[PDB]
Amino acid sequence: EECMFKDTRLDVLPPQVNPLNAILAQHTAQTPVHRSLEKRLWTEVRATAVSE
Amino acid sequence: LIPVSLVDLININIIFYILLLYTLLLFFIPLFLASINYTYHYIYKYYNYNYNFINNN
Repeated sequence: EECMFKDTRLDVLPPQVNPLNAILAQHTAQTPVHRSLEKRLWTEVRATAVSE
Repeated sequence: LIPVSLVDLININIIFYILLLYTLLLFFIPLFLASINYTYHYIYKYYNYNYNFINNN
């Protein structure tokens, strides 16, 4: 009843959770493993492309 | 007794009383509504959007 005469903003703060972790997790859960290794190949070939 | 009377049932004097009373009430409504609540002060003070940033690393 006396909520107006208090300051509980410290008792209730916004969480520091990154939703990107849940997004990449759902992405890995949807993708297979051979595509992950393919993406490692895409990155390696992109590195050689930037090199040349 | 005096108030036991059919004349006092539709008394025009009391009807004028009611008329003037509620005309003045209608005139002064916008001053009766002029009380302040402190709820939007609370909402401004306590509403805190998520200020954390995204960091993939």
